[PDB]
Amino acid sequence: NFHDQLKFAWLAGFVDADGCINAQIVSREDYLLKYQVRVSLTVFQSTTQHFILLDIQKILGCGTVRKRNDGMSEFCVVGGTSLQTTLEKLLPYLQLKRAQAKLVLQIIKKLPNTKDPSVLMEAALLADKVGLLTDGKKRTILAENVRECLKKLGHVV
Amino acid sequence: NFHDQLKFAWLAGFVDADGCINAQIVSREDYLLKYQVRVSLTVFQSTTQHFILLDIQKILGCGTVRKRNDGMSEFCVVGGTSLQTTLEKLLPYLQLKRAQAKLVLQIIKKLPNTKDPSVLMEAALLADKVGLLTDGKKRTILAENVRECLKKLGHVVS
DNA sequence: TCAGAACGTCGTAC
DNA sequence: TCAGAACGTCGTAC
DNA sequence: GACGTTCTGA
DNA sequence: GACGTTCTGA
Ligand SMILES: [Mn+2]
Ligand SMILES: [Mn+2]
Ligand SMILES: [Mn+2]
Repeated sequence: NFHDQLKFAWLAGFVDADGCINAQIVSREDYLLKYQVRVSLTVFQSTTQHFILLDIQKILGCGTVRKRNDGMSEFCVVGGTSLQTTLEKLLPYLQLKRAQAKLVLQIIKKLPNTKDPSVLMEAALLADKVGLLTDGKKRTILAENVRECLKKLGHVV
Repeated sequence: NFHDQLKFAWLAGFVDADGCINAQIVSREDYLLKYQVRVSLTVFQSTTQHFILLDIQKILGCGTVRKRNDGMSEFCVVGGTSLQTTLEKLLPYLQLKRAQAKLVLQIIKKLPNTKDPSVLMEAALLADKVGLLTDGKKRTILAENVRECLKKLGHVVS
């Protein structure tokens, strides 16, 4: 479709401006390795224009829409399966966050093998590099925290 | 052609998200009617990605790029001639600010006749309606201020 | 007299 | 054990 | 925008 | 994001 491509180009613009493509290290207490590398695309817009997020969901065919308790609404695609598809669709039109996407795509390749501490460690190191591209200030959970935990768990990386 | 349409669709997204399509009432002390109705599209981005605003300028073929003194940069197209061409390219793809664009396009029609006080008043009333679509809290120059000034100046309007 | 170029900063929607 | 769905809020880039 | 956290269930 | 103001020149 030249029509679907018109949609994605518009969405890339929106994402480039009011979106977030991210990899984070999230604490998971019942993981044997204690950490997940979570990947996501998020789109933010005031709840006053909530509908646009649903329109984005319709365009992509996946993802969730929620309302935050502060007047904001969010669209999120989280997880390797749905996200890889989403990013491949936007990849040709992204101008500001293409690096974030290329990196996340590198992480998604490793995700099915994150039970191996070495692979997890690589995913985590890649997450850190995505953090360096975002506006974020509160990034506390880092690759070093994974490496110190893994070592404490008796693993070798 | 289609490549251009992809560029415009993307720009519309970027405008829908981090842009501003607006109409304002600006005081002009040396105007006969004391006021102008200024129409504009603006794109905002941190100076860290200053390059993208230059990219937009290249895409549209007009408009200015400046750096503000707070780490922000802006791309701006101000004025009827450049703006109308600009809005018409984005208009099919705008999804959040199409109303602002359509209203500004109504205002652009009137601008070559804003020497007439009643036409200025129409554009000023229309600008007021664009201000209702924006997120601004700071707008203090409204249609009512033009109406009172024009009356003071000896003109007849309503 | 016009009016864009360029500017400086508040409030909140990212 | 996994990990998305849904959530709550800080700092600033709109 | 971009984090960290809690809920839910495969 | 979206204002109101100052510089510049047609
Ligand atoms: Mn932005
Ligand atoms: Mn926005
Ligand atoms: Mn924004």
